[PDB]
Amino acid sequence: CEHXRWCKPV
Ligand SMILES: [Re]
Repeated sequence: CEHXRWCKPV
């Protein structure tokens, strides 16, 4: 993302 992460099932 931008210093992190979200893009994943749950
Ligand atoms: Re993400």
